[PDB]
Amino acid sequence: WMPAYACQRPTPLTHHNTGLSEALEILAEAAGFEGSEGRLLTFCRAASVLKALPSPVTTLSQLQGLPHFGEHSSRVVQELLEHGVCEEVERVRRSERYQTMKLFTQIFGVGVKTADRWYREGLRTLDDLREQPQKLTQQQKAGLQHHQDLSTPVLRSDVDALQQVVEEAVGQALPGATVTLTGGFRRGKLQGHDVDFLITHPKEGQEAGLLPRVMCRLQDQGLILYHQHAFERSFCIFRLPQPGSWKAVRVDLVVAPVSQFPFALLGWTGSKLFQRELRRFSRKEKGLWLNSHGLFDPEQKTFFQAASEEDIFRHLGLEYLPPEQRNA
DNA sequence: CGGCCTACG
DNA sequence: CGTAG
DNA sequence: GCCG
Ligand SMILES: [Cl-]
Ligand SMILES: [Mg+2]
Ligand SMILES: [Mg+2]
Ligand code: NA
Repeated sequence: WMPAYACQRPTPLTHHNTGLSEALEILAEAAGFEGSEGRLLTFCRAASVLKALPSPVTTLSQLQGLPHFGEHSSRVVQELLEHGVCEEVERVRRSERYQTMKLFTQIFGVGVKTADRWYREGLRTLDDLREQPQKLTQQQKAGLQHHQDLSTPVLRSDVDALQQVVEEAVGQALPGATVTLTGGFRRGKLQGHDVDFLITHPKEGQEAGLLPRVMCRLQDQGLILYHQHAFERSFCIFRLPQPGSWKAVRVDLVVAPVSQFPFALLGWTGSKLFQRELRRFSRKEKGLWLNSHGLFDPEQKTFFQAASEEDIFRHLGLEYLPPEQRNA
């Protein structure tokens, strides 16, 4: 009834089990903060199963046979159905460890390992970190200075204005190059944490060397508040206009050759869980190795040419899912 | 039990 | 180590 | 934590 991998079923952005999925995702996040990637995956997969259901779970019976629901995830759901809250989830939510790890890992330039080290050192607040800038990389300093703006969501209206400025710089860098909106906005989100763009050119090879030329032009326009600088991915903080002022926004820029564009579009459109599940499916069920550059057959030692995302789904034996149904 | 996505900066 | 989805 |  429900297939085991998230890439085998449609997952819409909005659904019928929001509260249940959110609670399981708290436990997934907390498992990640402890370095338990396997538990994180299970709770994420269980949450995503609920997103894919056609109606609300109202009774524990309805979990029977669903993939990724065993004793622990079922107990979480049971407690939410019976009491409206799950004690384990609420204990996580209130915990100093969870709240601090969440706050620190939200900083651009800080991952779980850094956050955990700071936690063990006794640090708890952003102002704790600011008082010890000797412990911070340039990237982390930028992430801390811009943290407040970066915590506020970007609107789709903002996205279109940003895309036109990126297109202007891209067109000067390489006439004929194109800019495609990817990430969560391509999946239909009305808001987001950042904006992701994929850049290519219809003539194979012309995109070589492009990203430095684009970044130099955006920096000369005064739009770049932070970037790391041959390269093909740039993780930036941009200046976005606002009434009478502006705000900082995270923008990711990625270049791919047109031969790789379908794979890069698929990868950068996400969701994160969808892509991990798709790569897992490819390797474990089909014996093929997937990344954002291509799809490799390791027995014939050949790469699959794709001209579209549709081609990639076909080559994996999966029903096509439009981006709006990849919200695993 | 092993496995859990797979890259680039 | 960070980043990405 | 769950699947195979
Ligand atoms: Cl684990
Ligand atoms: Mg994004
Ligand atoms: Mg991004
Ligand atoms: Na971070």
